Amino acid sequence: HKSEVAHRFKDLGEENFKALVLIAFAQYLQQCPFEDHVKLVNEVTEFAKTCVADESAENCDKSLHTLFGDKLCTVATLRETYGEMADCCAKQEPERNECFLQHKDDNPNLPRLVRPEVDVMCTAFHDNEETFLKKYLYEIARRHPYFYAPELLFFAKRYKAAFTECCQAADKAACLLPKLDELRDEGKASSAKQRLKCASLQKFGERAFKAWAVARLSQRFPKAEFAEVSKLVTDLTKVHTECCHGDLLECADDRADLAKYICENQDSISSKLKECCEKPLLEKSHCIAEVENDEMPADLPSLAADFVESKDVCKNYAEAKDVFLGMFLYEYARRHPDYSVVLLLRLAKTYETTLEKCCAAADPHECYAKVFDEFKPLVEEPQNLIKQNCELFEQLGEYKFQNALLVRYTKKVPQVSTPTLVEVSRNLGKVGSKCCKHPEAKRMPCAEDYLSVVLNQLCVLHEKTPVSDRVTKCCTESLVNRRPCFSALEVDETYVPKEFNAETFTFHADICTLSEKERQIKKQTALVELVKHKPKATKEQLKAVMDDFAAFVEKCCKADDKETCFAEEGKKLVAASQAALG
Ligand SMILES: CCCCCCCCCCCCCCCCCC(=O)O
Ligand SMILES: CCCCCCCCCCCCCCCCCC(=O)O
Repeated sequence: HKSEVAHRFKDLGEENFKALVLIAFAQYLQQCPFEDHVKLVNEVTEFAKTCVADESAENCDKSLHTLFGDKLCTVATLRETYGEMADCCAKQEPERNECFLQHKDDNPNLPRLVRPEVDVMCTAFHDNEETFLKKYLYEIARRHPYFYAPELLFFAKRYKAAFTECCQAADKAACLLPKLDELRDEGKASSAKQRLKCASLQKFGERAFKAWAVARLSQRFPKAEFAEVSKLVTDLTKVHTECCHGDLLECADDRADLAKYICENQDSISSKLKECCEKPLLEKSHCIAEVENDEMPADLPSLAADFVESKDVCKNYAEAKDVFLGMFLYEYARRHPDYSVVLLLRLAKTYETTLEKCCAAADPHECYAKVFDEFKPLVEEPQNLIKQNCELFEQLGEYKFQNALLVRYTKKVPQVSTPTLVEVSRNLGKVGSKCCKHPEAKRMPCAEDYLSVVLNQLCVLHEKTPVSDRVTKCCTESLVNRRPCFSALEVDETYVPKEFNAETFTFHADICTLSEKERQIKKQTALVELVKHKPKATKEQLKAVMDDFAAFVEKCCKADDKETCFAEEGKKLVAASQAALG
């Protein structure tokens, strides 16, 4: 270990090394050419090979941070392409690195990546598969500077493993795309999740974050002892803090250590880690973070024993509140892998509130005795919402479900952009699709995972373009009662119907050719606009109107000559509805 580069190069391998060096140099230097970055990776790769041969060879001793920042500072243009950033090069050892991290422009101003055509992609991917994948890795990398390099490399393998399995099929497009979409979705969810966690950290402090991590890791490792859990919650919190900070090398080291640790005390944490701990250094932490819940001892007492019945609760509580409450989450969480973390945190905050009222009364034990009773309501609240919503999603398909939501929310916050109201109705509908397929045991957790990112995106958007104070209240409210805040939104009885506009409800024959996913966008955009014009409409007046419009295009799409029955039968419907809705 005389050489850091040689060790990582040897641990990682030439292939993964060249890839990670690329992703790393593309996250900083996100305005440089591909050919330019490729010249670096080759320089740095030949260098690391030198150190592998002779660990005492010039510079091989230097640390990765020094070697890395040293290479950056050699970029000829740097100053004219980046300016301010080039001033970092005047600083020393630790400041220099911190300087670069500061100028790491999150969300750059690069053109959307337009997905080529299945036939061109598949041809590019054969005529030179390496520079094809590397050229795209580079593309995605520069667009997501805070995306964890190793994980960004994990997707770039499923992408490669898709072009492999599809560009050889009869119907390549039928193969490729649906996976290229599952991936796009996945990578987008992953990125949103990471940004989400780094915000909760900053916005709500580590206390809140720790409370989250406890509940989460307790469900995951129900066999582990609270002391172990605490140990992990601590390491875990220090890892996130610095990965959030953006330092890849620092963050990478911290994650490797923690994985190495967890893998060591494997039998002390959980039985479902065998597989993950067999994998290489690169995919170990990632594997573990995704691991499945272990089975709970089954020989677990009652929470009421140590937390509601027994006396000295106030005694054990006052001694170290946070640790006592942390003991409650851990106890409750590992017994309920079927609950959502926020639901668990909601029970802990409630417990915390009672304890803070009873422990100060004449007869404490008599005050908090009925506590577990106050939990019932909080538990059934998300439970009922999930049942009623999945049952409905089963009657009407996804699309007709997405429509149901559309009407519901547009009526709550009519002030919202239609295109955005549609986007959210489609995303929420997917959540019902992905999640309702699960048994009642894994539903609430699923819902939380998905709704969380959606509700956040919703909020970051609203941040930029404020629309309703009510949405702001929920968005700025506590991260634990954020969703319930949205669930409590009410029909906007103050909204003033948007004046009619023929053009808005004017349909053409093109609606006949538009893809299913386009035919829907328009039927849906019209549905929103319709609810925005007559908000007091009923689920029956709307059902009727939607029905007329249904057969409307059927007897106009299948009709000899469209552009006519579309403008003829059209006025009829607009005029007919205008009245049947008055
Ligand atoms: C245009 C600027 C962005 C602002 C967007 C605001 C959109 C508001 C729509 C409200 C949809 C939130 C539903 C979340 C699920 C609530 C759960 C439930 O109904 O039980
Ligand atoms: C008072 C204003 C009257 C306006 C009359 C316009 C009538 C057209 C409304 C558009 C509604 C779109 C229906 C979308 C439902 C799609 C149903 C389906 O395809 O199964």
